[PDB]
Parts: sequence; structure tokens; C-alpha cells
Amino acid sequence: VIKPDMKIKLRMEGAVNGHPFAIEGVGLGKPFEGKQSMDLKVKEGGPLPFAYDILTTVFNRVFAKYPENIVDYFKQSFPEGYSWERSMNYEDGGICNATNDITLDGDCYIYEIRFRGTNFPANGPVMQKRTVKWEPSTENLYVRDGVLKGDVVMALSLEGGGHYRCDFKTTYKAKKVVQLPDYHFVDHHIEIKSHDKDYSNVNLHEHAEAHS
Amino acid sequence: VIKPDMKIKLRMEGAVNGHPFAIEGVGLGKPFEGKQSMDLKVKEGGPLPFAYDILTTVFNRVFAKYPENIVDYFKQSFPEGYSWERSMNYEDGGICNATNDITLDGDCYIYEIRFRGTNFPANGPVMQKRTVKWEPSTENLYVRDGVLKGDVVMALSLEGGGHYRCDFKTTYKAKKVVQLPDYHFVDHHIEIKSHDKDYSNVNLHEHAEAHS
Repeated sequence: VIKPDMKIKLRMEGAVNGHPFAIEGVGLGKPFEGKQSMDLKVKEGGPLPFAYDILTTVFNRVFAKYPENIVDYFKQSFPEGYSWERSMNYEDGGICNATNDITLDGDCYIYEIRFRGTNFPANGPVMQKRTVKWEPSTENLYVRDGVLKGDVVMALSLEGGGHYRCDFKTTYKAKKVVQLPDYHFVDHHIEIKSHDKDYSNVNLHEHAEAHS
Repeated sequence: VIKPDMKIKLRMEGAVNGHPFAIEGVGLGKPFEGKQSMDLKVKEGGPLPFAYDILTTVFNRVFAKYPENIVDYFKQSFPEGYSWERSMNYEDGGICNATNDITLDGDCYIYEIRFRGTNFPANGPVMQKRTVKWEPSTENLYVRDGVLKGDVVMALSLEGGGHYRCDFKTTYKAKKVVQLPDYHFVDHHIEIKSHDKDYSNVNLHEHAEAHS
């Protein structure tokens, strides 16, 4: 079912520290090349009063270059698809949780996303848009209880150097039964290439490769 | 000061779940190639009644292949050296803590190591030597408060497949003032190549490369 050039459509609904918001987005990528890009416009809750960066990792590992010798959990799950659930555990106590349900409408991936975050201090980097980018990461994927877990060490670089540590725990549930892979890694680079003054419109990229 | 072929000597003193023990070791490696190996004999507390694997990551990132474009925190710190301190946070509640003070006696690294672990359940993988190996990892190193932090997602593979998650947090303190590097990664493979029946004698390897 997977095609070399696939499309993306997505709505996210959420709220951070009590501020509700909604974001929709459109994009494209190459599942076999692990690269993807998308435009995202804030449709409600604009202007967002928190660092947009906390959102970007939520905006589909079908977009990761898997090699011949490693089992592709995600590409196997289609056309029915898969969901995932992720805790995001920033070191200043702030906590984000998010789910995405992913279905395939022909040649276009549809993401359904609920997002919610809280307990971010008012002086903190998230509440004062002092975050710059996500450093690159290496996700560690392993099987548990017949689903696939992905934990990863994440860091936001901040204004003035320095870094803001966040701990990711993801669980991926294929809707149908697919073949399960051994412990492996997925390299990530995630970038906001372009964006308008208050992040209403945002151009987001992520490049990703699997290995062992 | 660093030489292409350097030697290693080490004593570890510790105790896990109340069982005291002592281990000494001798070895060699190539600091610029990131590879190293050592023989380790249990000198006290034999036979150990817990998975030896919890120890191996404690048995010197001077042994990591750093490239030209990345600042080598560790190789800079010599001949005076550096210490490090690490929490090790196994998901079944068991907790290991360890420090190593590293000095250079001519052409031979000397490790001074205190080790201590507790709260491992009796039915658990550590207490029933059901651990097999450490999966490979990618350490994420970043500067904080003028020292160097290294956090990494770690997993033990178990008997019957499955994996046993542990969270590493390390702090590295150069004894003298050295130049500090940007956020980067260090790939690790760590293996027990050979060992006798009850791990009194153990041949330990680790291969490691830095990048960005």
C-alpha cells in the first residue's frame, strides 16, 4: 500500500496550561526516504502564549527510512493504520501528553491528534517562548506486551546556550496484527524551517533513519 | 598526553542489595579509535548473586572516537583527569549509583570506583541473573553548570526476548578547567565476550564513537 510520495493532512486539538487551541496542517513526505515536511496553521487559540516547540514532535514513523534487515512496524500496519500515545516529561515539572490516530485515505495520511500540557512554570522556557530547536535524537524502540515502545532522550536548546531536558515515552498500537521487530533505533532531526511572527503559520520538517 | 595505546587498571568496591563485593581489573584500548577491552576478576564477595550486567557500564569516555569538529571533554582533562557520577534507574524500582575517579599514571588509566545498588526485587531479572546483554545505546551529552551531563536510554535484553529498561544520568567533572563541547552523541556497544561459570573472571569490551 505505501507509495514513494504520500500526503499528509492533520488536525490537532488541545490545550496547554489552560489555554485551548487548534491547529490544522497539510504536508508531504517520502516514507522510504524518511523525510517529510508540512505547513501548519493555527486555526484557534492564536496567538499561542507558549513555545511552539513542545508541539512539533506530535505533528508518523511511517516516515522513517527502514532498511531491508529491520522489520517496519509502521509500514506493515497499513491501510488500516496505527495509533500512538506519548508522555513528555520536561525536567521543570511541566508535563505533556498526546495521542495520534493515523489512518490512510488513499494516498494521504490523516492524523487525528489530541494534545494536552500543564504544570509549566510561568518563568519557564515554554511559557516565555525561549526555546530554539529540538536537538537531534535517537529513539529506542523495543517490543512490550505485543505493542511497540519508543523511549527517547530529548533536549530543547534554549536562548543563551543551555538545554532543557524532556523524557519521551511512546506506545505504538497497530490496528491490525503485524510482525514485530527487534530492538532498534530511529535517528531524528526535526526543524521549523520557516514560520510567521507568532507561529500561526509554520513550516515543519523531520528527517529520520532506522538502524542497528 | 594521550597515547594511541593506553592501559587500564581498576578497583571497584561496592555492594548490591546488601551483598558486598570487590572487583579488580586490567585492560587496554585505543582512545582515538574508541575501542577498549579488559579482564575483570572478582576479588571478594564471590560468587555474585546478581546479574553482572548492572556493573559493566561502570567498568572512561576517553575511550571514544571523537572527530575533529567536536570538542573532546575527556581527552582534554588529562593528565590531571576527571571524575564522574551516575544514577541508574531500573524500571522495576531497583536503583544503582556509582562514581569513578580517573587519574593517569604515565600510560595507564587508574579507575577508582565505588558502586552501590538496592531495591531490586527478588523475582527480578537482576536478582535471578536473567539478563543477557546491554542493547546498544546513544548517549546524549550536553553542558550544565560548567560540567558535562550524559543521559542515555538503556535496555537490558532478557531471557526469552523482552527488555528491561534502565535510565542513566551521568555527570562528568574535569579536575582542571577544559574547553566545553556543544550538545552531541556517543554511540556505545558494550559486550561481555568471555567469562567463567560464575563471572569471577570476565572479559569485557566496549566500542564507542562520537558524532553530530
